[PDB]
Amino acid sequence: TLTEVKFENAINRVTAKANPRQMERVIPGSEFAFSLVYEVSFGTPDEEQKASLPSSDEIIEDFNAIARGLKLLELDYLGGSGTRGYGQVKFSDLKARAAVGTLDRSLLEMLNHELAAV
RNA sequence: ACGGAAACUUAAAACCGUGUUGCACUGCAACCCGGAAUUCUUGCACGUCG
Repeated sequence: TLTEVKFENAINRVTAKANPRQMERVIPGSEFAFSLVYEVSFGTPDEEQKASLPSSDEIIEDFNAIARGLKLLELDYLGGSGTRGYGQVKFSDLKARAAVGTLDRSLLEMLNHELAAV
């Protein structure tokens, strides 16, 4: 059926009366693909620092921000019905890939080193 | 029988022919459909044997 009807209940301690609730979730094995693109991020600045191209050292900071972005996200939620247990996810098979660009060989394999640190 | 009396300033001819209101321009940048609710409280596998 691809989507459960997971129930719930309310109990008010004035009278212990039952009030139901239904929280339809995803199936807990539903795997999704997951893509995102980074870039060499060449600045279009309002600020006076005109044509400030990020080099690899500014790039390699961001993969830790990719790491600690999703490392806590695996630990934390995604969805609603907050703080009752829904949405423990596990990001798997993370890989960066120079789709288009002139990235050097040494860099990209070290950019995946942050991706396994989660 | 007045230097008198008669007479068109008249006939035709195109202000026409060549010519783009055209070329450069992201309806774009930022935001979680997110927060708090017990599937619960009453309930014995048993009456029945000349």
